[PDB]
Amino acid sequence: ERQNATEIRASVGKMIDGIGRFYIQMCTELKLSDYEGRLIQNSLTIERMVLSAFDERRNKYLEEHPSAGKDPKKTGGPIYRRVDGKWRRELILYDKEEIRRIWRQANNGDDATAGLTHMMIWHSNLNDATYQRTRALVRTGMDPRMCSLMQGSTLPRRSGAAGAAVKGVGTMVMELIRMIKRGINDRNFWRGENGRRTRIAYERMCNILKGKFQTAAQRTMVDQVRESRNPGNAEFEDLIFLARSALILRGSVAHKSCLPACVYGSAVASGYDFEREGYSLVGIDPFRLLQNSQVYSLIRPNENPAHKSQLVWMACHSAAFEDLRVSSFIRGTKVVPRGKLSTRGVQIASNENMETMESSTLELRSRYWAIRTRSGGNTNSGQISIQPTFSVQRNLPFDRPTIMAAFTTSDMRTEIIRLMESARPEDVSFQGRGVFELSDEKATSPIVPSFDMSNEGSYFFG
Amino acid sequence: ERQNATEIRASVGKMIDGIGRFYIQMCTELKLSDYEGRLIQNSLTIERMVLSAFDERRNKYLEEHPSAGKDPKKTGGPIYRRVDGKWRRELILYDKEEIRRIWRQANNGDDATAGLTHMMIWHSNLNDATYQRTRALVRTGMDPRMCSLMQGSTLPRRSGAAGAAVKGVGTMVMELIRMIKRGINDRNFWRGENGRRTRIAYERMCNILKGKFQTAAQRTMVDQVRESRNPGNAEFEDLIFLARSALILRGSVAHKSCLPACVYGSAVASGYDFEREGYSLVGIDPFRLLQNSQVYSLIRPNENPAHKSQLVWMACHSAAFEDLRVSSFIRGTKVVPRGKLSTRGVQIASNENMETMESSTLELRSRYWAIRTRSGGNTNTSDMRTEIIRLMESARPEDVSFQGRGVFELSDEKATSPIVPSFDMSNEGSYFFG
Amino acid sequence: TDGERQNATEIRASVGKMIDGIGRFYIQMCTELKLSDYEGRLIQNSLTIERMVLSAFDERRNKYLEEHPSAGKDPKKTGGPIYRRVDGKWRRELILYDKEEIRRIWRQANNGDDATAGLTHMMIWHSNLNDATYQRTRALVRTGMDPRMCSLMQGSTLPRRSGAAGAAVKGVGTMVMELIRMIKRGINDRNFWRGENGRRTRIAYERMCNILKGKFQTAAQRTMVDQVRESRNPGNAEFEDLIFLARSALILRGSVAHKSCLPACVYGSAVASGYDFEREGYSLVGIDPFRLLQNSQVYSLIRPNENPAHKSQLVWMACHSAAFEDLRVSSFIRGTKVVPRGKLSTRGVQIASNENMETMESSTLELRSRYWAIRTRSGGNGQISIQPTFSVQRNLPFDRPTIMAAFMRTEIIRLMESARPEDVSFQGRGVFELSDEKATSPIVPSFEGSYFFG
Amino acid sequence: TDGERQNATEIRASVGKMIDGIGRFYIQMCTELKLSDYEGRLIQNSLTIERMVLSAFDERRNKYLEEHPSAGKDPKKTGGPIYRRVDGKWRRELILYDKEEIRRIWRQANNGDDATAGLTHMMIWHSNLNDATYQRTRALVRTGMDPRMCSLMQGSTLPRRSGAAGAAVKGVGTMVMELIRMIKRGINDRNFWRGENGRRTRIAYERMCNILKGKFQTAAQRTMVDQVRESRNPGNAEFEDLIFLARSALILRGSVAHKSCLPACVYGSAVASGYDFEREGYSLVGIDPFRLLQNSQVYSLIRPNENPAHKSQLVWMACHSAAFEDLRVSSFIRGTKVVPRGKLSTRGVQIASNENMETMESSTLELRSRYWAIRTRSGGNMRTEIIRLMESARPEDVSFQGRGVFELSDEKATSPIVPSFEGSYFFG
RNA sequence: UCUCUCU
RNA sequence: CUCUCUCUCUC
RNA sequence: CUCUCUCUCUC
RNA sequence: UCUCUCUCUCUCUCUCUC
RNA sequence: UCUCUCUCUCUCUCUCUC
RNA sequence: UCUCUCU
Ligand SMILES: *[C][C]([O])[C]O[C][C][C][N]C(=O)C1=[C]C(C2=C3[C]=[C]C(=O)[C]C3=OC3=C2[C]=[C]C(=O)[C]3)=C(C([O])=O)[C]=[C]1
Ligand SMILES: *[C][C]([O])[C]O[C][C][C][N]C(=O)C1=[C]C(C2=C3[C]=[C]C(=O)[C]C3=OC3=C2[C]=[C]C(=O)[C]3)=C(C([O])=O)[C]=[C]1
Ligand SMILES: *[C][C]([O])[C]O[C][C][C][N]C(=O)C1=[C]C(C2=C3[C]=[C]C(=O)[C]C3=OC3=C2[C]=[C]C(=O)[C]3)=C(C([O])=O)[C]=[C]1
Ligand SMILES: *[C][C]([O])[C]O[C][C][C][N]C(=O)C1=[C]C(C2=C3[C]=[C]C(=O)[C]C3=OC3=C2[C]=[C]C(=O)[C]3)=C(C([O])=O)[C]=[C]1
Repeated sequence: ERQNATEIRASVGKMIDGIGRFYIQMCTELKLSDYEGRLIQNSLTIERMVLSAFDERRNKYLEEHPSAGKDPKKTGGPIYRRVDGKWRRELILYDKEEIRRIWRQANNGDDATAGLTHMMIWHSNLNDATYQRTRALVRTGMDPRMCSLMQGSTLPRRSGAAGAAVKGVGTMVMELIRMIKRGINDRNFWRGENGRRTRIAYERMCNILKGKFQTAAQRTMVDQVRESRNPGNAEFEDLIFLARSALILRGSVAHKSCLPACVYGSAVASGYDFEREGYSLVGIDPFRLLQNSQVYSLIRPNENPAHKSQLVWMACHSAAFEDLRVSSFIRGTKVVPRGKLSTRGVQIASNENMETMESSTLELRSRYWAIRTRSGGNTNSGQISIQPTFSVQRNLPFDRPTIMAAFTTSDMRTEIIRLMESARPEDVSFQGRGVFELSDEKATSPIVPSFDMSNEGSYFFG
Repeated sequence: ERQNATEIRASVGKMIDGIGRFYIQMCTELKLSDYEGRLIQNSLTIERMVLSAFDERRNKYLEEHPSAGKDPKKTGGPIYRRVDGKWRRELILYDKEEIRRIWRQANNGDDATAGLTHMMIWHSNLNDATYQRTRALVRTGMDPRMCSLMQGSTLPRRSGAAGAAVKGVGTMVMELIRMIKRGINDRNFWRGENGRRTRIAYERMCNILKGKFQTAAQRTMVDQVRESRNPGNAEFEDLIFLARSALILRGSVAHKSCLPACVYGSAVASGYDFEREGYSLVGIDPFRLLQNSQVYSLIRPNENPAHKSQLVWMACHSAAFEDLRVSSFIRGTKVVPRGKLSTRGVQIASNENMETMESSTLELRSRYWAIRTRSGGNTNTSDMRTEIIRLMESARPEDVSFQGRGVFELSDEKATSPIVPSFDMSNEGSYFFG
Repeated sequence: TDGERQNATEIRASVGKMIDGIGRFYIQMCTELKLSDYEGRLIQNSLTIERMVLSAFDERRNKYLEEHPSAGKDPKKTGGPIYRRVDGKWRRELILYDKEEIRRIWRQANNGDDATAGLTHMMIWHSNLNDATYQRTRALVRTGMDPRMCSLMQGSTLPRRSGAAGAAVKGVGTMVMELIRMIKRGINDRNFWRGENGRRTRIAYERMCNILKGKFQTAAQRTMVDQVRESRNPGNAEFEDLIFLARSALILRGSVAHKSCLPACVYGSAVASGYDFEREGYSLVGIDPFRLLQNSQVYSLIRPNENPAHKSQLVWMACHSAAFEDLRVSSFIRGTKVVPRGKLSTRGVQIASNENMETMESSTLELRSRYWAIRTRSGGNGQISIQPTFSVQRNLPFDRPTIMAAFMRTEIIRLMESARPEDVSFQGRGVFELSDEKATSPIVPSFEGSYFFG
Repeated sequence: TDGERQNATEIRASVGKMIDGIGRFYIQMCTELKLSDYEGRLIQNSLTIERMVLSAFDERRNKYLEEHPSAGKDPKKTGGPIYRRVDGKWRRELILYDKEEIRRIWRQANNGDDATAGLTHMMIWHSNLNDATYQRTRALVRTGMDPRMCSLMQGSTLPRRSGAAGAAVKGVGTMVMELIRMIKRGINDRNFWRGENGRRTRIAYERMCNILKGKFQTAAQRTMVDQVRESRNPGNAEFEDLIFLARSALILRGSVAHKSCLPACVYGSAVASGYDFEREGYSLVGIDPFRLLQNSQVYSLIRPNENPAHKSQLVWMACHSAAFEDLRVSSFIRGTKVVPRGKLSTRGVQIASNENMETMESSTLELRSRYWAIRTRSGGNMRTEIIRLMESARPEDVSFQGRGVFELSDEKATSPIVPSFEGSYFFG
């Protein structure tokens, strides 16, 4: 049981080491200095170069249908250099085959797609913490208020099962609803070989959505949605109902700390063997890495570097939809809602005035650290029954409804509504779990927060 | 009929006396004082030394494949000494042959494996009362909520039939499911001489599981599981069904009070001849031994000694999965569920700060005493799943089992006048792990 | 139909997969025993290889051998006579193989599964060869049965390990002999039918009575078997009653399945030739065995002063399980006259240890038939109601006496007296040509002896 | 076949276990009677030991001896003449033994099992010896049968305790004589065939008639024996047809099983040599008895003026039950001419009390045969039809066509040696 | 000269 | 019937 | 309901 | 000669470049 | 992508009283 | 790891 855990840690560390040494090689090939190599924007550009080089289907499409005034075999992006204290942007072009060769040499001749998926999740978390997706929500017919379920909405299809665990209930519902809308518009959807392929995709997406849900009624309803040969308006409405139900009876969304490649590259250049030490995306390793890492960023004139650092921290730990109170408790500084952040996105546009732009250090440090969870809370585990030890008269208790429900009407909407009506926004989940100090590597002594003072806000996008 | 009972008591007392005099000899050889000899952690270390010395197969494997920076012929453990009121831990190493010689001399030149199995059951009960096994449950595909059937999950294979009676339905189902999973992955399982041996093991484990069950339908279903030449997914699912059915139509799991060796050693040094008086693991003897025994333990800073004492009491009487109401009635103090116990495990890790650690006396005393039972209560065509489901559907969590049986006062040695509890006041919790 | 095509296709693939395993296993064993093409195609060598497999998977006998080992023979090794041709002369050397080694080789050939269907297929092939070669009248008399009912002795040498598949191919006479031996042991041993074992024997007795009952066709015969089954302590009354049942089967023949189980050498040669039985499928009652034998060349050991054609006819008879079939029909299908057993100038196929393996020569077996027919699981030899479709005032007729009619020994005797040895059975069904793979145009024959064992 | 190989191997082990018990028990009794190697190999000693065991397990006679004790003999002790050679000369002393002690020794030698097969095997050996030595025309004349059918008296001395196995080896004449005694008892006693005991007698009469019917071969003989069985009150008429059936057996011979039951001394010697009959197996109709006798040395007590060769021939014939066989075939198998009974200069093997055990010397028995053959349970090939059948029968029809005699070195019986053939009647 | 409803 | 039966008796 | 039951593999 | 109350780590691979 | 009125002209079976 | 057409 311990051996499997140590191999898992070694494999994750291998992925991290590959990403870091690729970043070091890219910094060497780009002639970036230490400061320029630690800039988050340069790392964003380099990661996007990697992702676009290995986007096989898009590359093939670009070869078949060339873009306007662009070579389909070259990637690029903005690389920022400091000359005499002034920042300037450059568009430098790299062959896709060269990028692929460098990445494979970084991973010891292997095209490790796990690191690519890691960078993809990092970008998705950053986009989730920065930009809202209300327009896409409204277009598909879902309420703009279920933004908390839209984690991982920018993750592309090539992420696969690794990225599927990260995307929330809202994004899966949105994709299924898009499929149903396409089927409603054109009946030739779900017909032909493409029809068989899209039916398989629909079944697989419904199955992973079902795995996301926790209560039996939600699983039964998504099962009923999956069983329809030609899903129409009814299944789209049922999906919307399930998405709204996910606000109270939450789902199992996997949260991982995917740091920018600059941190990994600095760690690998420092001499940290992730293969020997081991890495975990849900434990203390990202926190320990972020505490002793220095990252720089570009601050547009009249912006608050503290707000940008908070945004990057939230993106790194995928805490965009987290309660502001617990996020502030872990960070030690107030996590300000999105409305009151005097900052724009991390990425710099091509039309910006690259003469008033400044540079600031990012405060990616937290007082406490906590375990990142897949669970969405308790829906209402333990000991169901008693095993008698003493020969005493006594009633022998057991949880009869829970035992029987595994051994047994067809309208589960009423049951779901009843379950959500029973719930109150005051129940305590994750009982007995707390936040650990940075020195508590083994997570032995937890600290439970007491939020029973004057009330701060709780929703980042509120 | 009485003569056989008195010989059984004499044999059990012989085992207890051997364990106690071994503990006395070990305390003499370790230069432990009385307080240090009564510490539960030192007794845990000594018992683990005994078990590792006599773990023949592991010792042979260690000789063939040496461990990293360890002598395969030496056992050890943390021994705690008090100097100027400050506790300090020491790692002292003892030859395995020396430990075996001392143990055999304790049992009069005999390698009494019964005492080793007794210590094994004590450790298993402590682990059951302290640590939950939900990860192993989920890995094997069983619900994490059938923890009440996982009694004796940490018992090693060398316990045999004595330890097999103690392990519950959940652990046996889990082991059978592991075997089925191994067979599913590799077809060379159940083939060859190893295949014949593992088929024999599977049949024996199925037979003792069948003996565990009470109703005829459960026995028929486990019989059908046993009869399959190549058990696959269907038998694993049927085993899961039987495990879930065991929550309502419970099984026959044997409960024994296996005390730490410190209590036995103190009793033997006091002058209690277990051979002449006789010992029973299901009667008043463990209660009477625990009432007049003093045990010390190490309390980490910011812990409740009452909660640790309750944990040790539950471990001693194997009441981990017991109803909290009856356990509190027998103890006289509220048995708090695991979630609200402000205490960690008994054992101290090697990385702990051995300068803020304190010592506390363990309150292993109960107001009443009760007989420990093997029974799981009263239970009242070729597809017996439907029949089992019907039987469980008939049952309600209000039926009274063990009718006419009560808890006896400590002075009632012969168990003559029972006391029946009336739990008909405001409801406390009932599940320890809830 | 139109739904049983799928089921027919499923069965063909499953049998083809079994045939593939036998061929794949034979090829592996041939390369491991170091046998050339000629020796690989020898029927005697294939017999030894097949018997080695059957003994390696005999769990019960192997256990008994371990507990009570024989003298000089360890119960973990099997083997048999392997015949090799060196310098033109033939020599026999006894090969010893570990049963675990043979079991692993067989399992590896069938993709790691036990595949007892392949073993039962080989056991049926041995039973067919035994039936066509040797006549067991001594067992018939020893059990008290009349030695004249040799036509019902189909599969009398099949071991009990062949259940279902073996039981379907075995005949009424063999089934009755099994019942009689159970009865005799009960009469001799009073403990029989009593105790824990008596319960096991009773269930075994019930099961084989039911399968025997399903073998019969007339209602009178089935009712007679049903009575015998009910007897809690069977004795002489059931002994005589079953004897009457066997005698009745000569006229009111039961349903005995007939399958063409070929030697493993034929399958091995076919599989080595790239032939894929699993893909195109197979059938033991269709044209597949006939087409395989046409293209297959098999050699055998011929003892001095033995007609090679007569041995080839014996192997041909065993291949198609036509030992008890009419000589005229067998002669028509083969194209060359089939001779009775008394006029066959040959001994058994299997060569004995005490035989001088120096005057022995090998010959090719002529296992080719001019025609091909479908093997039958049947023996020899209207509307009574109405279902209205229109709403009219008519009266719905039914044959009342016949419907209520279906709600011993004199009746059976009356049935056989009416029967005569001239009734035409299988009316309109004939024999096809090898080029006619779809059974489109039957060729009805027009027909001096007709008894092989006469 | 190919399925009866397992059955044959199973039967061989069961017979070998019986012989092992016989050999093991003899070894113990020799060690417990304190018999030397020479005395243990004496055929007279082996018979005495065998007779002690058979009487020790005779429940009915033992019960009658208890209820009605004999004069000077307690019914709980058995024994016989044991011949011991010390100082060159032979002497006989009666040994007395508890029947229960003998029973325990026999049972312990058979792993605690009764092993009634071994006792019957010894009983068949004694019958074979009696048949070759003594001719019982007195019983034939007393029962009303013509004394000329002495060829059908095979196993006439076998006790009724040997059921199944005993009945298989006994002949038509013995079966007829048993029935004739039943008829004579019924005719004399009117209460016979009536009452509770009459029912028991009727079932015995039916069962022994059934085995006689199975002993016959021609359909005519079976039907007539079927008629005799159906008689509820058999009398003189059933007397006659049984006599006629016996006379027909001289021409239309029945199927009588022939087994080679050797003396216990041979088995004891073989077991002491380490031979494991259970492992190697045994058979009473195959080569095993012949191969055992070739390597076995046994001695006998010779009365003065007696030819050792004739006594050895008598033992050889009794061993293989060739008392009523053709002398030419017996001579061909043995290799030395077999002499008829009238020309044998020897008396019975057993020595009587009234015989002076002082002029008696011992000789080695030549129980070795040049050839070996397989013992047969078969013969060769209303009432007017029966007489018609035996009229067509001639004493020249060849039987067992193509079946011959093999060599001791040919253990698989691969190459038969067909004989080509002046008397042929032992009792003639 | 003993004790017990209900593996 | 070239081997394929025998666990005993009107006990 | 106590007791001997002894362990497929170090796990 | 080890540690732990209370499944969340890991391979899952992509209907279409979107 | 077959054929047939009217008793099996094709529909196995995943081995044994282990 | 045996042998046999046909009491
Ligand atoms: C079990 C499972 O596998 C099941 O699944 C189901 C689903 C899938 N499918 C799909 O996708 C498809 C199909 C199809 C078809 C159809 C449809 C409908 C109806 O009704 C009919 C049909 O038919 C058919 C098909 C296919 C093929 C064939 O052959 C036939 C489609 C079309 O058609 O196009 C598509 C898709
Ligand atoms: C009564 C009782 O005893 C029964 O039991 C049963 C079970 C046991 N077994 C086991 O475990 C085993 C077996 C085996 C075998 C087999 C299998 C399967 C089949 O099919 C066949 C067979 O065969 C055999 C065997 C063994 C031995 C011999 O000889 C043969 C195994 C293997 O094989 O490996 C294992 C186990
Ligand atoms: C065998 C059967 O029957 C069962 O048994 C048991 C029960 C009944 N009982 C009897 O029988 C007996 C008993 C006894 C006893 C007694 C007697 C008398 C008196 O008084 C007392 C007593 O005690 C006792 C007993 C037993 C046991 C115990 O524990 C006690 C006897 C004697 O003793 O002897 C006999 C018989
Ligand atoms: C299989 C089942 O039973 C589970 O398993 C796990 C848990 C329990 N345990 C066991 O069994 C074992 C352990 C071990 C170990 C040890 C021992 C001793 C000492 O001292 C130390 C140690 O350490 C460790 C281990 C394991 C793992 C880790 O990680 C650490 C063993 C050895 O070592 O051999 C065996 C068994």
